[PDB]
Amino acid sequence: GTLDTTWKEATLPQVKAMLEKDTGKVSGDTVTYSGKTVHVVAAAVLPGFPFPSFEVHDKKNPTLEIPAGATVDVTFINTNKGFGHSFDITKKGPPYAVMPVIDPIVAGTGFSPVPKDGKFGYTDFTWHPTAGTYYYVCQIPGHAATGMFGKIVVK
Ligand SMILES: [Cu+2]
Repeated sequence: GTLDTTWKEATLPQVKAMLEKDTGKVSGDTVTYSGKTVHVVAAAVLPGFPFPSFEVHDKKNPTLEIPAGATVDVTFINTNKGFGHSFDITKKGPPYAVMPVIDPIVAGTGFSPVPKDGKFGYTDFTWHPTAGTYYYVCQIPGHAATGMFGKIVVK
């Protein structure tokens, strides 16, 4: 309501499914979406992946290139058994603040759920971007500054 609260939970095989069903090509080090369905399948510190960075299927937030004319659909799989990680899209840019300064959020998620065994907290939220550059951050203290952010180049 405040932010996008489209919270759900699947299970492990759906994570595998979603990871396949992603339009994010590997621009060498960076990730680059393509097609009008910019289906951003992302995850946050799943038990095995170390802190503090956000996972983006093939990589861990190098940076995201986006085709401006497309519809963005952020599919989180935040299943960090501790922190209700958020995905909050705005500007700010690096360095991100240690204190979670909630600068005017465009699209964002007000802290997605914290599952138990087997189940996988996901959140499908939609966004229509504008050309140039934005950044997304997890507005939990330290998290953004320490690593879980992503530069969104919309061109
Ligand atoms: Cu976080």
